[PDB]
This record gives sequence, C-alpha cells and structure tokens, in this order.
Amino acid sequence: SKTTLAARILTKPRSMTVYEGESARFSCDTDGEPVPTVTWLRKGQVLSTSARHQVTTTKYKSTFEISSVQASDEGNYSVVVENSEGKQEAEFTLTIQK
Repeated sequence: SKTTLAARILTKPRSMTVYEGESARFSCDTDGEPVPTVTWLRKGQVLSTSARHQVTTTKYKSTFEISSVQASDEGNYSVVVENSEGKQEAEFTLTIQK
C-alpha cells in the first residue's frame, strides 16, 4: 500500500436488519497506496454522519455503525473505497422497521 497498489476491498462490511439504530456495527478493511479512502453512500445522504448515521475511518480500514436513524433510512447502503488510483466498493443493506 505504498509502491504500486490500487484500491480494493479485503473484508467488506456485512448487512443487517433491525427496528432502527440498535447495534448494527460494520467494518470493511480496504487497502490503498499510500492510503485508501472510504465513502459510505447509497441514498441516505452518503451515510457518513449525514444526520442519523455514525461512520468512522482509520488507516486502511473503515467502520460504519448505525445507532441514530430516524424512520426513513430503508435498508440498502454501500461504501465505495477508492485510493490514489483504484476504485472498488462494498454493497450491503442495513434495514429498519420503525
């Protein structure tokens, strides 16, 4: 991840289903030279703490946990991890029933 790599997904995040933001935590390990980038987006306003979601990013691994959703965040959400010259993602769906 610092000489000739791109952007790929090693351990994408899984999906989940709850009533709202109970405890659906996620973690996707993505590499990228020199450092990869994560972006959770699908339709609920690029996920990333847009109003009721809580995402975070580390060195080469991001993590998304929903615990503040309101009542209209459906279930499909994704994460396009891109780097200095790559562009992959991880599609999953965190649904809610409230």
